[PDB]
Amino acid sequence: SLFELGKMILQETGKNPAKSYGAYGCNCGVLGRGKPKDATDRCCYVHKCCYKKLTGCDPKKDRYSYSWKDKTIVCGENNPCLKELCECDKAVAICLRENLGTYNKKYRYHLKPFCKKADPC
Amino acid sequence: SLFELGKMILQETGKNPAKSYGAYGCNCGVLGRGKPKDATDRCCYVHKCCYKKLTGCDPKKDRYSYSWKDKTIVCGENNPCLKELCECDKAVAICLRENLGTYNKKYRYHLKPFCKKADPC
Ligand SMILES: *CC(=O)c1ccc(Br)cc1
Ligand SMILES: *CC(=O)c1ccc(Br)cc1
Repeated sequence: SLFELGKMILQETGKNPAKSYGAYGCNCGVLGRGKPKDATDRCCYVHKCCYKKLTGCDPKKDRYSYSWKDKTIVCGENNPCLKELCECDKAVAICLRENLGTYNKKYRYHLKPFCKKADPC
Repeated sequence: SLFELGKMILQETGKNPAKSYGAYGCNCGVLGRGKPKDATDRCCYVHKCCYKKLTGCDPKKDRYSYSWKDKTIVCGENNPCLKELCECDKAVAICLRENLGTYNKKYRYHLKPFCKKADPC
């Protein structure tokens, strides 16, 4: 669920999720996958692809449990889809953090036209 | 679609739609709707309800035609759902613009903290 996704991003990056990622490049935010602008955008690209692997669970709103253990994201079990949904979220949060160095604000506000077809996930 | 929408919003309000509305209050932005925090938020509220009454087309992805004439959003003919969609969008753009004076960043990059809940659209 968006609420834990955002929270994980906050915990990992220390950044306001909605704002830094809400509309970022072609993949971070509303809509679907697009050709990534940079490493950050990629994270979200991979994240949406991860979201496809899911069936059963609803990523946008399905709640799941996870804890912040030693500044690490750890979700407890929730069941198949929910758990791997968390892992999707955890992955993107870490990925956004790992890529803060190339984070580029010009990609922060949003425009999609430039977002060419995305390769198969 | 959201392009038509963000764009109408930019034309009417002059503000970056994602930045100013992408996450605002309980209704401006991502997924669900809640207890309108101010006129602005309420605008997105009505808008979502407007989206929900819609049938036959997809408000997020469905493209439609409209033009900016005499600084007014004129919904192109398209089809009834697309047209309705366009009117939903035009209506929210205008409303956001109409409530720019009461717009408070406080609610921007809002995490959906203590947003009451959905009140039947
Ligand atoms: C899947 C992903 O990275 C993402 C980022 C921002 C928003 Br809003 C939704 C999804
Ligand atoms: C309905 C509405 O105003 C709105 C604004 C931004 C986003 Br993202 C979605 C919906």
